[PDB]
Amino acid sequence: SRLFVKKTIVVGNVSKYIPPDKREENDQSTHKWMVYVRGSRREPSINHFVKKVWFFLHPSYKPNDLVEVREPPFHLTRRGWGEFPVRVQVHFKDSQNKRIDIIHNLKLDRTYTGLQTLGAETVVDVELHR
Amino acid sequence: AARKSAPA
Repeated sequence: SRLFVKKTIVVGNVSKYIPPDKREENDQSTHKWMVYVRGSRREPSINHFVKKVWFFLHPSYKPNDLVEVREPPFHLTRRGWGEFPVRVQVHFKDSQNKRIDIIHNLKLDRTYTGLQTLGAETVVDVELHR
Repeated sequence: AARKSAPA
């Protein structure tokens, strides 16, 4: 039989506004954001099957536009000014499962209170060999 | 092209 299991992979982000009072000089960043990659609360945690996650950022982040998180939590925290598609590449411990690309549209806070707010979530099902 | 834009 060709047996598989579906697992949920959530790519989301949060962010908070950074008032001008708390920005350093010549820092064009208005926000601090965090992109996260995780499973659902109602199925097993994703360290069991994910080996690493690559983040591919906008070229404005060069030469640090390519970030590798090899161990949980699969999070990326950055200051910034703009929204853009974050490309997430999830590699699996069992190399039988081929790596998958997820595109996440970064959403930045517009309440501008300086508190952290939930931005967006991109949810996909992945198939793992069983 | 790689595009990026400020919400405000």
